[PDB]
Amino acid sequence: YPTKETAHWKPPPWNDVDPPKSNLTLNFGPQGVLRLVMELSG
Amino acid sequence: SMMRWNRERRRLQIEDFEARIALMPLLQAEKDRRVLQMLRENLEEEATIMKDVPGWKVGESVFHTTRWVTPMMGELYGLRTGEEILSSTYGFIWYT
Amino acid sequence: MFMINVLTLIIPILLAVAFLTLVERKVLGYMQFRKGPNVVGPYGLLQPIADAIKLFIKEPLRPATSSISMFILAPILALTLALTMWIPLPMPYPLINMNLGVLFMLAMSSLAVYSILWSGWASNSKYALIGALRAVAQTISYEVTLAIILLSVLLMNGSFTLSTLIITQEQVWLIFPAWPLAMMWFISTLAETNRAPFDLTEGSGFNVEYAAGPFALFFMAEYANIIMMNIFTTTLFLGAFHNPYMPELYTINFTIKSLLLSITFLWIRASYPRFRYDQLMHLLWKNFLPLTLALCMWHVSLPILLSSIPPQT
Amino acid sequence: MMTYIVFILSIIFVMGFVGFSSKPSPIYGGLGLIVSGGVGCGIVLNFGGSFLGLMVFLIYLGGMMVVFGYTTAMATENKVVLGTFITGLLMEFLMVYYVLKDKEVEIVFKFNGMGDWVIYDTGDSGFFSEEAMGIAALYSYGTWLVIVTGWSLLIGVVVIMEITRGN
Amino acid sequence: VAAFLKNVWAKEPVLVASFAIAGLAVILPTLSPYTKYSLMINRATPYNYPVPLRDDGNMPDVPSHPQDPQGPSLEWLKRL
Amino acid sequence: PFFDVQKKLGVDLDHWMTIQSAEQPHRIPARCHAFEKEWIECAHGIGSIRAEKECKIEFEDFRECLLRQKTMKRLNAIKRQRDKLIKEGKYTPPPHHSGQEDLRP
Amino acid sequence: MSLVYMNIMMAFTVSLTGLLMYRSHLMSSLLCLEGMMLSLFILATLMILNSHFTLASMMPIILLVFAACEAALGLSLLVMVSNTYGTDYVQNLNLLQC
Amino acid sequence: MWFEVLPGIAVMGVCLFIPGMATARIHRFSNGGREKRVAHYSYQWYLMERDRRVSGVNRYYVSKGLENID
Amino acid sequence: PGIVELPSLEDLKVQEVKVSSSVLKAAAHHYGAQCDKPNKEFMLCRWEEKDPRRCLEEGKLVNQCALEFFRQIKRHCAEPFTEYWTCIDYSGLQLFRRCRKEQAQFDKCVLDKL
Amino acid sequence: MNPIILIIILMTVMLGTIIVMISTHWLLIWIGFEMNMLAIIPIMMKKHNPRATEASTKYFLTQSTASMLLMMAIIINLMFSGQWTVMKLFNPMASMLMTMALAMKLGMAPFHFWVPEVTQGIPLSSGLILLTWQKLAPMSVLYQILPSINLDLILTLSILSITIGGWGGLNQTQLRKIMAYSSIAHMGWMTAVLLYNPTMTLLNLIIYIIMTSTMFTLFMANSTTTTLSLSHTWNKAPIMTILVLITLLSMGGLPPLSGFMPKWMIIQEMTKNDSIILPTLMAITALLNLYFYMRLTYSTALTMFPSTNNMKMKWQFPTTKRMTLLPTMTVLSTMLLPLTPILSILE
Amino acid sequence: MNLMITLLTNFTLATLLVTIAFWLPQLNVYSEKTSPDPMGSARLPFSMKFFLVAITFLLFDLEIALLLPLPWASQTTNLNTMLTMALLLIFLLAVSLAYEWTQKGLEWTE
Ligand SMILES: CCCCCCCCCCCCCCCCCC(=O)OC[C@H](COP(=O)(O)OCCN)OC(=O)CCCCCCCCCCCCCCCCC
Ligand SMILES: CCCCCCCCCCCCCCCCCC(=O)OC[C@H](COP(=O)(O)OCCN)OC(=O)CCCCCCCCCCCCCCCCC
Ligand SMILES: CCCCCCCCCCCCCCCCCC(=O)OC[C@H](COP(=O)(O)OCCN)OC(=O)CCCCCCCCCCCCCCCCC
Ligand SMILES: CCCCCCCCCCCCCCCCCC(=O)OC[C@H](COP(=O)(O)OCCN)OC(=O)CCCCCCCCCCCCCCCCC
Repeated sequence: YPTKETAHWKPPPWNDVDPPKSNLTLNFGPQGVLRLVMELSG
Repeated sequence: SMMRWNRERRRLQIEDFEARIALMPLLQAEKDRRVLQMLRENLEEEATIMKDVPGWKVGESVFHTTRWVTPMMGELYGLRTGEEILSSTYGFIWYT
Repeated sequence: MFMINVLTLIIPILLAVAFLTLVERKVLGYMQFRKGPNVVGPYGLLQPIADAIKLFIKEPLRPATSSISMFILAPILALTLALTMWIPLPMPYPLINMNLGVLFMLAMSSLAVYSILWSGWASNSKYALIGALRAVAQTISYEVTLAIILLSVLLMNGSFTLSTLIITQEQVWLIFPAWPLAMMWFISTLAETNRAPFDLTEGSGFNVEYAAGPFALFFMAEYANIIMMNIFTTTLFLGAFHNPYMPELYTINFTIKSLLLSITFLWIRASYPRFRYDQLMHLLWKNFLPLTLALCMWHVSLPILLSSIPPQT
Repeated sequence: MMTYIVFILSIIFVMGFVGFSSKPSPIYGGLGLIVSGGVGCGIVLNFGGSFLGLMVFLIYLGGMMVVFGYTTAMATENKVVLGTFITGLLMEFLMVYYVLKDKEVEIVFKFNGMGDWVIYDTGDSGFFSEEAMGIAALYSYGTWLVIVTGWSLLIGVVVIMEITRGN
Repeated sequence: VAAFLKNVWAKEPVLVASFAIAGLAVILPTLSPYTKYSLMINRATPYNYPVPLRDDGNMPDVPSHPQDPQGPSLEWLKRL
Repeated sequence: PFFDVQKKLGVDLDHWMTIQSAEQPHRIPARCHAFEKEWIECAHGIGSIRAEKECKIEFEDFRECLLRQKTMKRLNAIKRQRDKLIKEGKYTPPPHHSGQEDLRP
Repeated sequence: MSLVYMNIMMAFTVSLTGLLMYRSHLMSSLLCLEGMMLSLFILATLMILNSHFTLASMMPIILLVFAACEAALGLSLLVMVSNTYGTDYVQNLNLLQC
Repeated sequence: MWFEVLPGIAVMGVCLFIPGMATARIHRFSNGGREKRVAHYSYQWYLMERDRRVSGVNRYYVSKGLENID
Repeated sequence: PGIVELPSLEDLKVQEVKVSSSVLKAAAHHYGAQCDKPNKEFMLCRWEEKDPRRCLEEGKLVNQCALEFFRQIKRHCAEPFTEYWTCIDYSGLQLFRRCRKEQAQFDKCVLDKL
Repeated sequence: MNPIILIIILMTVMLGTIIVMISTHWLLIWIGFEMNMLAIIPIMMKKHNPRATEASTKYFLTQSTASMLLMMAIIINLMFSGQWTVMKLFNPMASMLMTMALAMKLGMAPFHFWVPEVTQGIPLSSGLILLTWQKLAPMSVLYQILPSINLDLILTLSILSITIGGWGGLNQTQLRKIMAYSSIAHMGWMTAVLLYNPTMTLLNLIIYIIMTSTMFTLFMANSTTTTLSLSHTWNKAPIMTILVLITLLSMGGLPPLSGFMPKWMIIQEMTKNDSIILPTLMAITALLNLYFYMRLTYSTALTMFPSTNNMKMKWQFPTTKRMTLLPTMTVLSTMLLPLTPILSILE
Repeated sequence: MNLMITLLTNFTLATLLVTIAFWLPQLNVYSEKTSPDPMGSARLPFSMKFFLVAITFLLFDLEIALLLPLPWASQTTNLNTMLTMALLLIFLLAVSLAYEWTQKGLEWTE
């Protein structure tokens, strides 16, 4: 029975699964000398 | 080496515990006279204090039995000053 | 009178921490075929004083911290736990002769990771927070084997009392029944204190957003923990002869053994490369902990099969 | 004044609970719970529970609050906080003022107004801590308790590795 | 049983030593002639007071004085 | 339901931590061992409905041993009357209640 | 009864009302839950030491072990929630209203 | 050469020697020329309080021998 | 309820054993051998009556035989027993094992003379 | 999940419930509840979607709050009684706290606010475990402490559970929220008769577990989680529509079905004790439960909702699901009212 | 009491040296500098593996907490039961470690 309160409720997906809706980037700067721009996965 | 020395340590422990067991009846008699001294003192001073209060009976046991109940810490050191209170109630715990 | 005893404990702790830096730089000097500091004092004796007066007049580095309160409370807790580990230590008489001194030292050393964690929170950087979490994971990893090695030794003591651990070791050192626990204990105390080959904080640190004053405070808390773990290891495994009419024999003897053990820390950081982070995690969880559980079962069942259960008192 | 040391530590305990239960942030909430754990541990230590107090410092503040801070460090990063703080603080000081001017209060149950030193035992336990021997009897007497607690911790390991896998 | 054990002692010596020490700790208290003496000492350490019995008149196996010859003794513990 | 497996099998899984009067390590008694033993031996087997109104005095003595409400109330009364007499000056404490007399043993 | 039991019961009810009134986070709710456990520990310890009921001295250790395993389970749930939504706010956990 | 590390080691060893020697001398100074009475257990504390009561001058470390009985 | 029935202060007066704990622990095994029967009457009466008010006279007999024991030590072996309890009295934990030769001298003098 | 691990975890859930049942010590009751929750958390997170982690988080918070209230009730019992026997409680405040804690573990109203969310977020097998097996431990503890349960508190909880479980299931089209509000209403019925004659509490428990296991087994055999997907079952297998017809008519309390048995014996045992207004209000409120059961039967069994074309492919494949005890449970949940004096075996 | 005075003195000296180390170079003005790290502006990535080793520490710490009364439990009269349950607790700690091992829980921080 749709009221004003429960009016924006859409039904859940059929498999009870909602969509999920990255990785770290390290810029090892010059602080011999070398600037490494890493991309790490843990 | 630890076998020989821990067996010798258990023999020394038994000797010290039996020294305690040999001393225990004298310490028990002195402790019983100590607590009966303190309870008789609290009874006599409750008699000389609680004359103003109506309906008060001095020495009135809060228990319904006639069995000896081991006296509470406040039942012994109630009417005594704060130094004796602290020495008896946190003396062992605060000792180093 | 007791305040005199507290001060004569905790001021020579600070002086020994100060001159440990001189001992370390000299001894790592000669092990690296060079000389240590010998310009400042007569053979360098004025070097920790110069270094202390330098580090206490350097500019505050001033990050606009996420937390000012934890930026204050991390060195306070670091020095406080660094100095309260020393008060149950029997040498030959302890300051606070408590019934549970071993478990007290284990508890107050378990609390020492909050300086690392709060000093990672107080800095605004994400990378300092990551490094602080790596250091906390390292220290809490090795606390497990501290606890189990400590329990496995105290099954030969009978109690948690530190002063009974001299009585235990009159006929022989307790490294002779427990040398695998001794060597794993030594590496575990080496890996608690972020000491080489386990010093990945030296390989960027976690507390680099402190001033040089508070850097000296964390530094002296770390060296107080180093001298403390070595004195506690000397009491625990290499305990000495105690004559009750001359306490100075046990004091000379544990001091000589504790200096040799702290110099063994200095001689181990000057010999080996650093472990990789997962390699010291491997060294703990897959190498020390199976042996520590196996020797814990062995040290439970051994005073029962030899009729040598130690006394409680 | 010194005869009320357990009461003073209990007041600091309640003040810390109003401090972090008003929830300023999980970081300062953990800080308030660590201060509260230390002072409640002091309450335990002043009754002769030395081993249970060191269980607090080694296990509670040593493992569990370390893991709570370790998770707060990597899974999260006013007027109502301070108002609810002074609400709880003034209600606690009203209770203490009542029970000290009156020596008897009843919020839900009746409470004494003297020091809780009065309720101790006047004896000696010989050559053993009774709390230590009661914990030492976890192995000889408490066999079923040790069985179900070890099974619960093994199942805890299995459950954590299941639900924290993503697959 | 002989080549597998040499193979695992070449690959993983830490775990082989761990399982061997754990197996010794499990089996060896059941094979020992000294496991009885631990029990005999722990039941002969006097933590409590040996509360005396009222002499009812028929007790030939309870002493009347501690130095009397009847009663349990600790000759075996002094000697071992 | 209460499936009494521990009595059907006759194993003691948790009957031993159940009461204070049970078998203790090193025969250490509780502070209210005798009170609880008397309440249990009074109210045993007669069921709870008769036990709550026929062993009322033993249970009141045991609860009063546990919480000591009447005892602390009595000591509050005595100390309050004594403080009134000290403040009015109508009473003075003897030297064995000020600590001047070299206690007994 | 004793005066310290007032403070420890009031501490449990304070951390209860902290748990029963969320502000923003789930971690603050877990900290309120473990404050509740801590107050239960201290209260059980004071009763068990005060009565000299010796065999219950092992009971607060069992309480601490079980509820710390419970707290580890809750931290794991919070970590999965934080992996899903980036934060640990409770207003992200409202997908089961319909 | 190598024996120059020994002045710093000597100063550090004296600074580690000071607290143990100091607490030994303070425990003998504040206890009548004896060791501090160790009371880990309540029976030891009961005997120590008994010494403090029988000593007369309210110090557990004042011993009263057979000169105190008749 | 009832009035608790306490003995008066004259009823509790007795000659005390006014010696230290190290003096007691040094002479302890000879005490437990020689003062057997009143000590065991007192502890049997103490565990059976479950009341110190019903045990005061046995406690006085204990406190009498203890003083008789120390009188008989004082008349014949004062100096070796003093040399022994001083050595027991030095230690913190009051060890017996630090004091074997003084114990041997006291045991020899007691076995010969008493 | 690994099948060895899943068997171990289910044995741990069962072991926790058995430890609550068979033990005489309050700490072991609390250990059984802790072990039960600790082991049931992965059964909800078997599918690894954010709805199940949200459901597990809400379940954790409610059951942990109830566990802490339960331990506080135990500790106040130790204050006022000095002992640990699982028997009557010796304080009305401890009785209130333990009744509140067990009401939170049962999900009885006004603590009912977790049961449809946690039931909806998780699959049908874990929902079956939640709505049947997790009722056995708190109802056993309530069976053991009934000499101390406050009358007005448990009756307020019972009628409030019945009314809110009646009005909650009317608006629902999801099947699992219908079963959760069914659970709230039936726990109200079970705890209403607890202080009068708790054998009828055990009877209502057993008949409810049989009916709920029948309905969840039918929902698993048809793989339906909504009303509108349940409504295609006549075009797939009409015998399942017949079984959900007779079982949903059973659960509302229609004779001659055995779901009339529990509420009729409850009404019978509350009229002995001079309560007449209360079982009449309870019976009249149960008509709302029967109303949304009739709505489910209208959508499934009595009419034929239009299906789609792809049902023609599912016509060709037989059901290879292990429908465990589904004919046995469906027979026991419908035709057991001629065996109504069987309830004496529960005495 | 000696212990509380000692804790107070240690905390006071620590707070004193912190106050000196924060307020001794506040005499030094030196400048009012503006002063505007590897990563630039990324949010803290969560690492699952650090949390797994934290919970592994917590559960093994609880098993250690169960193991801590063993030096006192050795003094019991029931030694067969005590030895069985001590070996059983250390064996459950080993089983927890082996399940942590073989299901790849101790990986990449081994
Ligand atoms: C348990 C043991 C603990 C020991 C801890 C301390 C270890 C180190 C001890 C001291 C070592 C040697 C000290 C002397 C170093 C050299 C000082 C010196 O000679 O300085 C010369 C300098 C300039 O002289 P000037 O007159 O200008 O030159 C023209 C000369 N024709 O003139 C000056 O610099 C002025 C004079 C300064 C004197 C400083 C002395 C050193 C102070 C160190 C601090 C610690 C002191 C001891 C504390 C513990 C004992 C209480
Ligand atoms: C972030 C906050 C601020 C951080 C910086 C400052 C705090 C951190 C550093 C200090 C930590 C304090 C820890 C205090 C308790 C330590 C445990 C303890 O006291 O154990 C020793 C002893 C047990 O041994 P035992 O021999 O049985 O006792 C003598 C009787 N025979 O027990 C005793 O001897 C008992 C003596 C009496 C009771 C002592 C209680 C001390 C006060 C309680 C803690 C106060 C601080 C609270 C916060 C701490 C940090 C979490
Ligand atoms: C009954 C006594 C108690 C027994 C159980 C408790 C043991 C106490 C010590 C605690 C150990 C905790 C951890 C145990 C985990 C065992 C599983 C394991 O580690 O398997 C992996 C390993 C190969 O390693 P991998 O898979 O490559 O992993 C990377 C590391 N290199 O695989 C291997 O290395 C193979 C391991 C299995 C074979 C070991 C054989 C040892 C034989 C020793 C001599 C006989 C001793 C008698 C008792 C034997 C008991 C098995
Ligand atoms: C006083 C009372 C004392 C106690 C007495 C006994 C009480 C009984 C309480 C019953 C509780 C039932 C709990 C749920 C079933 C337990 C077994 C289990 O875990 O089954 C789940 C399992 C998972 O299989 P899976 O492939 O994962 O399915 C989903 C994805 N396809 O497998 C499945 O999902 C298979 C599908 C069918 C499952 C049907 C299970 C029916 C169980 C109830 C039988 C009838 C009740 C017994 C008699 C009355 C007892 C009160």
